[PDB]
Amino acid sequence: EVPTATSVRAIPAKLMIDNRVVINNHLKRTRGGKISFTHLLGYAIVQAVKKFPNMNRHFAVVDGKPTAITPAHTNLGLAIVVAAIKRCETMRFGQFIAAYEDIVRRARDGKLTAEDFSGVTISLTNPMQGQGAIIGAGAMEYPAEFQGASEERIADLGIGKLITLTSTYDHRIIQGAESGDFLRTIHQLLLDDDFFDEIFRELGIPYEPVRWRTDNPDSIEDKNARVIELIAAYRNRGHLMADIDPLRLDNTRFRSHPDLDVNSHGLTLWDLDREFKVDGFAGVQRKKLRDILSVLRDAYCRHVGVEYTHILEPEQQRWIQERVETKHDKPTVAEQKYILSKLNAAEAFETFLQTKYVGQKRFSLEGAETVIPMMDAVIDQCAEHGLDEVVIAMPHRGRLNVLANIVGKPYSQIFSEFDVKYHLGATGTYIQMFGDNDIEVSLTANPSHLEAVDPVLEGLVRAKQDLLDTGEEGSDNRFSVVPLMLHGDAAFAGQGVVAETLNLALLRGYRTGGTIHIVVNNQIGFTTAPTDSRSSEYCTDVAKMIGAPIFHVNGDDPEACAWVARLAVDFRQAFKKDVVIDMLCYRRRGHNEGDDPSMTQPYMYDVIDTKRGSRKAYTEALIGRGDISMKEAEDALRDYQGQLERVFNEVRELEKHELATAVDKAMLQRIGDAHLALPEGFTVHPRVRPVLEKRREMAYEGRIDWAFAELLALGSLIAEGKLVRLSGQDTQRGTFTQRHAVIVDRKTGEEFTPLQLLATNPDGTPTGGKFLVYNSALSEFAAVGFEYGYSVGNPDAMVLWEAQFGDFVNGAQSIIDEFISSGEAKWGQLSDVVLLLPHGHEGQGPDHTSGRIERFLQLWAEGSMTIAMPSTPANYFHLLRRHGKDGIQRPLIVFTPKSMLRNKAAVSDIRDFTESKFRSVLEEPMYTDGEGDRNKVTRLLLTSGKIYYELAARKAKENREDVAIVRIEQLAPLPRRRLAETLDRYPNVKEKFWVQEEPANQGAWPSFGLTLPEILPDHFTGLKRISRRAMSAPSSGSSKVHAVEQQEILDTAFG
Amino acid sequence: VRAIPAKLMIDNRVVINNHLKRTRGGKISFTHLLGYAIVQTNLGLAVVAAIKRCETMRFGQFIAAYEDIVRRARDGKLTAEDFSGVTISLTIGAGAMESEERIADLGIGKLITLTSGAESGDFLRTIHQLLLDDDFFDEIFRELGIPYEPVRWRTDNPDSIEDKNARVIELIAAYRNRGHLMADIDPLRLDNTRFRSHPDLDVNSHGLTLWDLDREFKVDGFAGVQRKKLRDILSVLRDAYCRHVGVEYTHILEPEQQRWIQERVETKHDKPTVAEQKYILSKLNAAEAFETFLQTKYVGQKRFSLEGAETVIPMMDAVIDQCAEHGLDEVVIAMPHRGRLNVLANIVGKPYSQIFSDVKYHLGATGTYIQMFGDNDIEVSLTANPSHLEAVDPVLEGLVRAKQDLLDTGEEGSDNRFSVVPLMLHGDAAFAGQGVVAETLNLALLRGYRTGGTIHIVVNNQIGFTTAPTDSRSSEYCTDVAKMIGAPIFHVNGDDPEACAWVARLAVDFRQAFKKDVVIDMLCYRRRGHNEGDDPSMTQPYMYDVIDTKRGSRKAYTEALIGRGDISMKEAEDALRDYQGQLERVFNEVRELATAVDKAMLQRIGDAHLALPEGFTVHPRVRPVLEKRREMAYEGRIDWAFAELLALGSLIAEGKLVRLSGQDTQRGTFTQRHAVIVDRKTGEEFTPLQLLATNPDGTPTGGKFLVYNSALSEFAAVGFEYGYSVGNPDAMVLWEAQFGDFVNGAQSIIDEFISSGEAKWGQLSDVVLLLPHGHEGQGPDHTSGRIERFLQLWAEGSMTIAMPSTPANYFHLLRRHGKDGIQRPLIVFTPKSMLRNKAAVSDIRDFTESKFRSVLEEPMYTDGEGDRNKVTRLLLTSGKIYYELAARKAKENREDVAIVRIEQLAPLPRRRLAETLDRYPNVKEKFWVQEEPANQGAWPSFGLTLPEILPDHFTGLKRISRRAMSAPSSGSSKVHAVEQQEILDTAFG
Ligand SMILES: [Ca+2]
Ligand SMILES: [Ca+2]
Ligand SMILES: [Mg+2]
Ligand SMILES: [Mg+2]
Repeated sequence: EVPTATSVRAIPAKLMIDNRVVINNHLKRTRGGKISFTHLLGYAIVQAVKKFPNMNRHFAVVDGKPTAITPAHTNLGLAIVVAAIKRCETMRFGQFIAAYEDIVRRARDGKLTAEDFSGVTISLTNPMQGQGAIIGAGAMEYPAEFQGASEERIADLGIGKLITLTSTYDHRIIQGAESGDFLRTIHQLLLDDDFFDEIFRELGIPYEPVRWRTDNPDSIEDKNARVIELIAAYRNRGHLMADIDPLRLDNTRFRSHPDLDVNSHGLTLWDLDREFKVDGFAGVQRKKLRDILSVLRDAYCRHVGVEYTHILEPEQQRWIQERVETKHDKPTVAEQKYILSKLNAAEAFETFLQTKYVGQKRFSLEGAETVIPMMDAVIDQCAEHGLDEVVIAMPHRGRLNVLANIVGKPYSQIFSEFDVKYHLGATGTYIQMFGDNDIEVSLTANPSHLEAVDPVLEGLVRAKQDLLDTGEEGSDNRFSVVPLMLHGDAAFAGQGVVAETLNLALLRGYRTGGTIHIVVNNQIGFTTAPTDSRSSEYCTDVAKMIGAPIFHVNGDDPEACAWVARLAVDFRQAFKKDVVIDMLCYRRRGHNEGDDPSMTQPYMYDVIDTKRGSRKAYTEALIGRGDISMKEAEDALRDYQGQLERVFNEVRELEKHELATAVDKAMLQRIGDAHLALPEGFTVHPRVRPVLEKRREMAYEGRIDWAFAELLALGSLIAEGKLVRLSGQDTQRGTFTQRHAVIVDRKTGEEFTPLQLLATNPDGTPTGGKFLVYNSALSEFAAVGFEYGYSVGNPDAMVLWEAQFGDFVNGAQSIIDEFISSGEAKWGQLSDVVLLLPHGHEGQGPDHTSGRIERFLQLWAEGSMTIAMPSTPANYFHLLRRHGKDGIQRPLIVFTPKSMLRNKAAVSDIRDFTESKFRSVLEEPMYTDGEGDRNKVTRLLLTSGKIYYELAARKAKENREDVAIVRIEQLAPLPRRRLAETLDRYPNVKEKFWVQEEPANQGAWPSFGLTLPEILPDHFTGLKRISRRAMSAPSSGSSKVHAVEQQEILDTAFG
Repeated sequence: VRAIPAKLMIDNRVVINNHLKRTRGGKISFTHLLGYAIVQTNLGLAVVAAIKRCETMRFGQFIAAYEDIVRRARDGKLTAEDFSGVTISLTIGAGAMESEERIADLGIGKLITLTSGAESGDFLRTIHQLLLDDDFFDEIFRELGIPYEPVRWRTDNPDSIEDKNARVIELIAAYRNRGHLMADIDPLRLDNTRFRSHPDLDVNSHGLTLWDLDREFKVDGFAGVQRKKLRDILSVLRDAYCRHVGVEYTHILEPEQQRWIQERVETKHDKPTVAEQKYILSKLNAAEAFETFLQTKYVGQKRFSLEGAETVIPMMDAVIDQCAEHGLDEVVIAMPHRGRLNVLANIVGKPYSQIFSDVKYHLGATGTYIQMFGDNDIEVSLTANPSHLEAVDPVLEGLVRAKQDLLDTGEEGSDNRFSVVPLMLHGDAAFAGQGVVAETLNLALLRGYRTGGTIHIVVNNQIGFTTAPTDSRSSEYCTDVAKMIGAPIFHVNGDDPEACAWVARLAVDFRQAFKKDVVIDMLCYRRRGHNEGDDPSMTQPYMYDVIDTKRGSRKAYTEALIGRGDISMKEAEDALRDYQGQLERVFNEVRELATAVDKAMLQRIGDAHLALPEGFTVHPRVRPVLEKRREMAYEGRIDWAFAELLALGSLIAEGKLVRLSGQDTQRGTFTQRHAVIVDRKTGEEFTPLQLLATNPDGTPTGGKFLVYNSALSEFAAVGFEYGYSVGNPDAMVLWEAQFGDFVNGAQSIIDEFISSGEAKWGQLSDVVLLLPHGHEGQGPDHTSGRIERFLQLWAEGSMTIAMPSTPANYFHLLRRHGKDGIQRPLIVFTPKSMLRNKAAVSDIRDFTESKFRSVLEEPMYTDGEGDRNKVTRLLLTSGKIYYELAARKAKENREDVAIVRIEQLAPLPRRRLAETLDRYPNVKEKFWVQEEPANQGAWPSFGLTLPEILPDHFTGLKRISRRAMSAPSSGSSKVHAVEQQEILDTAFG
C-alpha cells in the first residue's frame, strides 16, 4: 500500500541507561514515578521532527495529483493498538510524560475514545496510510563479539550497550539521506548535555546529569586516588550542595563546586561500573564508582546535610559516618501513616487556631508543621532508651501545638479562658505508639526574651537528674532527663546566651549529658534576611564551638526529619554531647496581624505563595511512590477533617461550661572538727592549714567570722538532710580567699570538701544531704539562669549563686528582670535561688563597689523576693537557715562583704548561733545587753551593713550617749512592725537620719526616702539623708576621694 | 669485624638535628650515639682523650662532657690527667656508610663496619642491638627535650606502593585537620600524654615504617600531583602543624582561604635575620624591664602582671608593623587590664612621664608607630573599657567602623582596604565564657557592622583566677567560638617569640586578603598569683610547681639564640646590657616625676519620598505612605514616623552623617518608618532620605543616611552604636529597640559605658537609644523601657531622658541633640499605638516657628480660649496617657482640671515647670499621673525629687498610677483595660 524503505542506526544507550538510573533513583527517594526508555525515545523523536518537518509529512492524492501533506501537529503514535499523544510539538518533558501517562492510564482502565486513535503523524514501536514514517526501537544489546564478555571485561574495555533504531519510511515523500539524518539527530540528542539538562529540570532533579565524555586514559590506581579525594569532599562539604531548602530560593547552590564535581576529577560515565578500593570499618573494600557516588548523594546531598568532620573525637566522626552512609531501611507503611497522622494533627490545630482566633498569626507554625512529627520522634526515641523525662524549652512559635500534640494536654485545659498561655509551663506523659514505654514530657515557662530560657532549662534538667541519681551527681551515667531546646534561626545566631549555654555542655557543674537542639529555620527573622542576621553560612555554626554534630534537614521531608531526630537522640545517648538539628522551612504568613511580608521580602513570598503544605505534599509523595493506595489517602484526608472537627467541637463545649533556725553547740563543734578530719595522708597547703585550725577554735571558743558562719549555716542544712548547691566564679576557694569549701592536696592535687562529712550522721548513716560546690565558667547570664532553673527543678534544694563582685551581676539583668523578680507573678513559677553579691564602698572603683541595691529594691513588690544586707556573721547564718527551712519558694538577694570578712569587730558569739534567730532590725549591743540608756538618745541613725562599725567606733571614741545606731538587716520586705517596736524605745529622739555609703541616687535611700515616711509617718516624717552625692557611676575612681567622702559621712552623722 | 645496619641511626640523627636546628641548637654526631652505646668507667676518644665517669652520666651530660674534651683539643688545653685513667676507647674502629633511587625501593640500608675474641664479637653485637633499640632512642630524645616519638626499627610492611600511598594520603589529611592536637604549643608541657594520645597521626599505625622514608609517593597540590619522599612529606607536616604553631583551618568553608593558609604554612620558611632576632629580643627586653619595674616600684600592680606572657608585646608589635607594611591608617586596640601599661609604653609609645602621672588601666590613648626596617608610619590607639571583661568587644568594632566611614574606607568607602584595624585582646576564660564574644563575632561580615576583619590575640595563661580550663569551657581550645564565623585559628607557643611574630604577620595578611577575623591563641602562663597576697599553689599546686622551674621568655630566647649559633656570647652580653639599660631608664624617667527649619525643607523631605528611581515598582501598601508624606510636608497633620524622618532628613541636608539601626529598623517594628523601600518586582532598595545628601544645585551637602536592620542582639548592637558615636562625634547615631523591654539585654553597656563613661574616663558619646514604651495591654515584655531604671542611673549631665507626646517635640529634641555641640547620650521613650493616633499630630508652624518645649500645657491655654484660673486640680504627666486624660476632660467638659506634660524627664526643667505652675493660681491639689506601677515609671524618682527641687510648688504632690508590681504590667489585656480606666476615673474623681 505505502511503498516503504528502511534505514537502520545503532545508537549508544550508555548515557540513556545511566541518566534513567539517576532519574528513577531520585523519583524513588522523592515524589515517586518511573521514567521509561520509551519516554526518553518518544520525546527525542518529537524534538528531531523539529529539525526535519519532512519526516512528519504523509503522501496523499488530493486532486488526482501526488502530494506530500504538512500536518498541523506532531501527534506521536504509541503501541499500547496505536494510541495518539496529540500536539507534542508545544510540550515540555513534564507535559509530554503527563500526556503519555494519560493515554496509558486509560488503555489499562479501558477509557480510550476513537479520537485517541486518529490523526497520528509519526509512531514508535517496541518489538501506514496517513503517516510518513514508523520509528522502531530494539532491545538494549552489546555489539556482536562482545556478547558473552565478562561484566568486568565490558567495564575495563569501556563497551556500552546499543539501541538499534529503525525508520520505515514512505519513499514517495521521504529521501534515504533525510531518514538517516533523522536517526543521526536522535543519536545526537540521546548523548546531548542540554537534552538531559531539560529532562532533569522538568522532573525537578537538582543534580547535574551523567555527561557523555571520552574515557579518561589514566590508570585505575591514578583514578582511585581521585575517587578517594572525591569521597573526602562529599564527607567534608557535601552539605553545601544538599537539597535542604523546601523553597529552593538559591538556584546557584547546585553548581560551581569543583570539589564535588566528578567530571573535574578525571572520571567519566565509563568508570561507573569500574571498581575502586575504599578504606573503612571492614578495611579496604572494592566498590563500583556508581555505588560510591549514589551512597555519597543519599547521605550528604539529598534532604539531609551532615556537618561532622569538625568533631575532634574520631570515634564520634566514625559513628556518624557509619550511620549516615549505611543503606537504612525505608519506614514501614504503619510508620509513614503515623508520621502523616502527626502532620494531620499539626495542620488541623494550626487551621483551627487561625480560624477560631484573631491575633494568632505571630505563633503560626504554618510552613514549619514538620517540627511536630520531628519532636515526636525525639521523645519516642528517648522512651525507646527507657529514659525518665524530656524537658522542653522553646519560643512562642507553635507552642500550643506542642502542648496538644507533644505534651498531650487536652483542648479543655489549653483554651480555658482564651496571651500568657504562650509563657506558662506544662507536664504530660507520652505513651509510645509501637513501643511499650512511656516518658514524662514537660515544658518550662519563658519570657518574650528569645533564648533567655536556654540556661534555665539546663539548670532545671540538672536538678531533676541529681534527684533521680542520674548522670554527673548520679550512680548511673544515663542522664535519664533530656533537655529538648527549640530556637528560631535569627535568635540562635545573634544571642550570646546561646554560646554561654553551649559552653556549659560538658562542665562537671553544669553538664546534663547532651541537649537536643531543634532550630526552626524559616530563613527569616521578622523583616530581616539571613545576610543581615549572621556572618556565617548556617544559623547553627555557633554549635561548632563545642564540636557538636549539625544536621540540616528539609522541613518538607517528614521522614528525613524523624530519622534525623532519632539519630540525634542516639548520638546524645552514646557520647553525652549536644546535637543540633537545623530544620529548614518557611513562614507562610506575615510576622504579625496586618503585616504584608512582600513589602520587604517580595521574592521569598512570591515563591511561598506557590508552595503547597507539608501534609498535602507528603500524602502525594506516599501515593506517587506506591506506599499508600488512593483509599488509604482518602482515609488520611478523612483523619485530617476528623482532627479539625474535634478541636472545634471540644473548644465549643468548653465555651458553654467556662520556724527555729538556732543549732546546738554539738552542731557548731561537729562542723569545726570536720575541717580537721582530713583523709589519710592528705597534705594541706601551709597557708590553708591555719584557716582549718581557726575554724575548729571558733566552733568551740566563739569569735565566729563571716566566712565560717556561712559554712556553719550550709553545714547544718546538709546535716539536717538538705541538698546544698553553691557555685560562682572561684567560689570553691572564695574571691577573697575566705571560703576554702574545697581544699587541694599540696602534693597530689586531690580535693577534700570538709562539709561533705556532714552528709553522714555520727552513727554512720547518710543524712540525705549533699554539698555540691563548683567554680563557674566566666559567665553571669548562663550561670544565674542555670541556678534559677536549678531551684525550680528541685524546690527542696538550697541553691546559691555567688558574684565575683556584685558589680558583675548586671550581665544577668535579663534573668533577674524576666525570671527571678517576676516568674511567680507572671507564671506561678516559684524559685528559692540565693544571689550572693559582694558589696561595699572600699575605694576599689566603680566596678568593685556596688551590687546595685537600688535596682533590686525597685524590682521588688510584696512577696516577690527577700533583699538583705546583714552586718553580723550570725545574722547571715540565721538568714540562710530561715531561707532553706521556711517552706516558701521566694528568691533571696544578699549583699555580702569584702573587707568586713576580716574585720575583727564583725565577729559573732556561739550564743548568737545557739540561742537566737534572724533579727530584721538590730540595735546596739549596749542597749540590749550592756548598760546603755536609750532615753539619753536625741539623734537616731538608721543604717545597713558595714558602715555601722565606723559609726559605732566614732560613737565610742567621742563617747556620744545622745546618738543611737539602728540597722535594717532585712531591706525588703521592710520590717515595719519590728522597726516601729524599736523606734518606740527611744522616746527623746529629735532627729532621724538614713546613713549610707552609696551615692544619693543609689543604695536604699531612693526607696526608703519615699516609703519610710509613707509606711510609718508617725516615726519617719522629717527623715533626712546622710550619703555620698548622687553619681552617674557607683563610686569615684580614686581611693583618696573615697576616703575623704567616707570621713565626710561620719562627720555629718556626728555633727 | 662486624657489618651493622645504621638505617635507624641515620634516620633518628636526621630527626634529632632537625629538631635541634629549630629549637635549642646543637648537632648530634654518629660518634655521640656510638660512644654512648659502648658505655651502656672512662671512654677514650681518638690523640686519644678520655671522658671520665661515663657510667653515672645521662645522654645530655655525656654530650656535654664529650664536647668539653673537644673544646680542649681544639682550644689546646688538654692535661696529662685527660689521657690517664681510661677503660675502653673508640676510633674501636669505625668504617664509612656505603642507583640512589633503585636502592630505596629494595629496602636496603647503609651498612657501617665496626672492628677491634668471642666477648669482643659479642660487644659488637651489643652495640648492634642498641642502635636498633627503642628505649635507647626514647631516652636520647627525652634528654634532648624532643617531644616526638623516635623513628622505630620495625619490619618493612609487605603491602604495595599504591596501597601505602593511600595510607600516606590519609595521614596528610590527618595532620592538616587534627595535627594541632599534637603540637608543642604549651611552654609548661603540663600534659605529658599529649605526644602519645593520637593513633590518627601515628605513622606506625598506618602500615608505614622507616623503610618507606626514601620511597616516593604521589601527592596532589597547586602545581598538580607530584612525587615526594615520605621523610620530606613527614618533616614538612611536622614543621607546619606539630611544632610551636597549631593551625586550625580545615573548618573554613571557603576553599581559596584554606589553600591560602595551606600554601603559607607548608612552604619552607626562611629563618629570621639576626637583626630581626635582635629586634624581637629588644622588644622582650623592654617588656620584661617594664614588668620588673612595675612589680619593684609599685605594690598592688601584681593584679595585671604580664610575667609569663611578655611575648604578647613582640607579637602585637609584629601585628602593627604588618599593618604599616600594608600602608594602613590606624590600629585601634581593645584589651583587658593584664599588661595594659606595658602596651601603652611599648606599643602605643606613650612616654613614662605621661603613663605614671587605678583608673589608668581603663582610659584611652593615642600614639604613632614608626617602622623599624620599613619606611611607614601608623596611628595606634587604645580604647577605654570597664572591668566587665569582653564588654568592650562591640564598642571597639563600632569605634573602628566610625573611623573607617570617616576615612572613606571599606563598606561605606570608595576603597575596600578597611585601612582602620581592630586589634582585640582577650584572656582565655573570658573569651570562652562571655556571650558578647559570639555576638561580636557574629557582626564580622554584616553590611552594617563589618570592619573588614579583627585580629584577635588570646593571652592564654591556662588559668582563670583559681579556675582551671576544664571548669571554664566545654571545648578543646578557648578560641573554639571563632569557628562560628569560620575564622582561622593559630595556637602558638608564647615561649617562642619568632613563631608569635610570624603568626601575627600571617594573621594581618589573611585579614587583608579575605577581610575576615583571625584568632591567635598565645599559650603562656601566669608566673605570680592572680592579684596580691594570692598564693596560686593553694588551688593549682601542680601548675605552680612547674612554673617555679620556668626561666622567663627573655632568658629562654637569649639561650636558644646562643645554642643555635645565631648570636655570640658577646652579642648576648650586649642583650643583657640592653635589658639593664631599659630597666635603668624606666627607673630614671619615673624618678624625675535654633532647631526650626523652613517650609522649603519640609517640602523637600516630602517630595523626596516620591522622587523614585526610573522604573521603580513600589509595593501597593507602601505607595499610600509615600503619598501621605508629601501631603503632610505641604498640608500639615504630621505624624510621629514622618516627624522623625523630617528631623534626620534636615540634619543630612545640613551636611550631617546620620546612622540609624536596630531590629527591623529599615521598615519599622510597627510598619511606620519605611526608611528603605523594596522594589516589588526586583527587590532593589531605595532610601528616600539619601536624596537629601545632595543639594538642589547638585553638589554634595557632606551628609549621609546609613540605615540598617541589626542582627538579633542587644548587647553587641548597643555597644556597637555607643562605640560609633565615640569614633565619630559629628555623627548623629541612633539605636532602636524592637520594644524598650529588650534593652535590658544591653544592661552592661548602659551601666558601664553609656551612663558613666564621661565621669569615669572623660569619654563622651552622643548615642540615642530609641525605646518603644507604653501600657497597651500587650504584656510585661511589650510595655516598658524601664524609665525608672534610666532615671536612677542619671546624675547631672550624664544623659538626657525624654518622653515626647507630639511629633514636632520629638523633631526638635533630635535636632537639638544633633546640633548642640554637646556629646551626651539621649534616651527616648517612643510610641507604639500613639504612632497612629489622629490626635497626636503636629502643624507645619510647630516645625518652622517653634523649638523643643521641655514642659507642655494644653493647647486651649496657649492658643485656645481656656481659663487657667478656673483650674483647682493639676494633673502632671508624660507621654500618651495625656491624650486619654485630655479626651476625658473634653467629654465631661472639666474646666477645673488641667493637664501639664513633662516632655524632658531628665534633667528636670526646674525653671520651665515653676513658670508654668505659677499660671494656675487656684490649684488646690497636684497629682503625678502615670500608666506604670507605683514602683516604676517616673514616680520613684519624681515623688522624691519634685517636692525637693521645688518645695513651694510640689510639697503635697500625690500619685495616680497602677499598683506596685514585680513585673512591668499584668499579663492579661482585660486586667490592663480595667486598670487603665481606674487611672482616668481617679484623676477625674
Ligand atoms: Ca525560702
Ligand atoms: Ca549632641
Ligand atoms: Mg526565623
Ligand atoms: Mg587566663
